[PDB]
Amino acid sequence: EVQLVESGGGLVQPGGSLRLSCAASGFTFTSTGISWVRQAPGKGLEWVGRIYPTNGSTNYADSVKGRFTISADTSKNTAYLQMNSLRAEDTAVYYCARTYGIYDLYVDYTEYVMDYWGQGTLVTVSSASTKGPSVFPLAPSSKSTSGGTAALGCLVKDYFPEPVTVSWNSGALTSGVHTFPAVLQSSGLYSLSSVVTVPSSSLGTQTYICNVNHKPSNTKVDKKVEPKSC
Amino acid sequence: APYWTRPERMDKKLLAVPAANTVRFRCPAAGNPTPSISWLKNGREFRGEHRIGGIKLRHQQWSLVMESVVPSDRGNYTCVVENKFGSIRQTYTLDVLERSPHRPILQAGLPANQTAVLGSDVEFHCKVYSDAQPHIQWLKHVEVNGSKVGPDGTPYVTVLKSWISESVEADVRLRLANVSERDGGEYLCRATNFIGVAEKAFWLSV
Amino acid sequence: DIQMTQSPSSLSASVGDRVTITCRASQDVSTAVAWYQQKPGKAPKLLIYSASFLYSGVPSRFSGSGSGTDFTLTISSLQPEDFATYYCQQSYTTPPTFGQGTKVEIKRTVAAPSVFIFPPSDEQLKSGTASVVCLLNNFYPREAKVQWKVDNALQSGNSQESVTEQDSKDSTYSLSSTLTLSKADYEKHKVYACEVTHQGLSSPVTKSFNRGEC
Ligand SMILES: *[C@@H]1O[C@H](CO)[C@@H](O)[C@H](O)[C@H]1NC(C)=O
Repeated sequence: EVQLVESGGGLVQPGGSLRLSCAASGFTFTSTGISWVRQAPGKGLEWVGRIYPTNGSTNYADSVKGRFTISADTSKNTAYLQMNSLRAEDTAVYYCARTYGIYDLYVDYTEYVMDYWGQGTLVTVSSASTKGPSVFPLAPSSKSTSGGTAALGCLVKDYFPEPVTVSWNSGALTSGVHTFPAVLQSSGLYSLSSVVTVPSSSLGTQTYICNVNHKPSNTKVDKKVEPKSC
Repeated sequence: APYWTRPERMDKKLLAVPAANTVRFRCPAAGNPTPSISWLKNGREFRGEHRIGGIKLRHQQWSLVMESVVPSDRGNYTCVVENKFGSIRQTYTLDVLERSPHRPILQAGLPANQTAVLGSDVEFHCKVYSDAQPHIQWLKHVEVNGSKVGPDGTPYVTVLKSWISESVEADVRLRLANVSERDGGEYLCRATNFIGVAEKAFWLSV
Repeated sequence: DIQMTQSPSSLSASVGDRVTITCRASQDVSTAVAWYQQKPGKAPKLLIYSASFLYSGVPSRFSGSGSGTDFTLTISSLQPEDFATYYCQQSYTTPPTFGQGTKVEIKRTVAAPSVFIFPPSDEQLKSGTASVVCLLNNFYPREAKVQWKVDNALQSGNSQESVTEQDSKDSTYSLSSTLTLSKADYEKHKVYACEVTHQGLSSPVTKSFNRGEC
């Protein structure tokens, strides 16, 4: 098993530059290649380019030519993606992959196979500043109670960039938890909700707290959720 | 009786492949009845058990596949295609290209040689570069009974830490927590690969 | 470039089923086709190369066939760990190109949503903004229609929906619809309702509240 770790992802303004790195394990870096492929949020896979072997030549997707460059340092077993003149549509999870070739005299091509991929790194291209979320309670009520069960949650509103993580009672409450994917609001900021269904008899005797972490802004918020008095 | 379905594609016989890539040989043939295909390496029968990694055989596609090629795969590979009415064969010559490895190269932490007070933390650092997979060990010179050496060549040593690096570069660390008099002595970062051994010494005095 | 067209874009199946996914090249790619599996939040994993060759360590229930322009991936007997998205890819030329994916999801029985409505928090409201959240919890299948009405007028263009992946325990979906209004606009009205249409319901269900009321 070759393992690859991508780093260097983050928020960058349109027209800006960013360099990603891809550190590979193993001892065959020099005789094989590295490919980069991206995945725009909620979308499919798009090949960005390849260096093959890692001390060899490069090829790029048309959408990236003249703007992105791939290189590698064979003494470090590290490949790089230099991204210049970035656009909003370059927003994506970027993967690197170990790439080998299938050599065969019968055919006029060498099949390239991308077998081991890294965990990915998120590149966001926007004019938006980094911004921590507001966190509001979605209070349990009679309008959120059915059978012996009550729904409650937290609205995590107006943050940038992705991602946010949400936990309940510091990870103790995991049953019946639903945390929705983020949507991009008309403001250009992200919002999501996290909800949980609990016995409505537990309301009163049990405390419910959503723990919200937004790494990009180093924001950490805890919010107790309880019924509204009246 | 057997024939090549594309005899023109059968002119090429010599293939060079860099190590760790995959090789496929094909001998696409026809006949009535449809012939057998078997594979020889250097004129002897060739089976999965003859290389580590094995082989992938695909008779319907007249193919032999060898994943992750290494220098020991170099040689001649013949398909023998046969029915009751006849025989044909094709021999490929495979070269595999690989860089030669070297002994590990070590780099000490700049503090190494150290001194510390009772109860404090000490950390030794050792950067290991190795183009072939190394076994990395932190060792300590001990004394079984006035044996700052042993009836041989052979300073006595115990192993504090051991791992096999997954990468060509490793930053290996030894942490000695809450140090006592006991913890004073000579420490070794050792790295051993196929080709050989390197080591660096580190001293502690408490 | 060479275009790879996958079908179907999605399918629902049970453990034990035989599954067949197809991939069609816009032009001849010989056998230079790979198949990948991807799970949510994870990197793709290689299953098959050269159309029909199983990558080492991949279960033998997976197989591929095809040549030229038509390729198929078959899972002989689907296992719980096989629910994922599957992508074909050609590397006959440069650039290599991917198909658009096939999501294999878990079949289960019809389940009506439990529908809950949340007014804006007093905490949010003080700041000049109002989010109203309608929750459709634990339903199957995924298809559902949610409409907002404010003092009985149908709203349009002021809500956004988000849906979870199939639940880890019960294979259901949950969905949020969030209506966004200014504080001023929120205070100009009394009744807030979300109306839900789903297969598990013989007629639409309405959940509502009256602003500032208990
Ligand atoms: C392979 O075949 C060539 C040509 O006949 C010969 O010169 C060579 O020595 C053979 N190699 C081995 C390893 O037998």
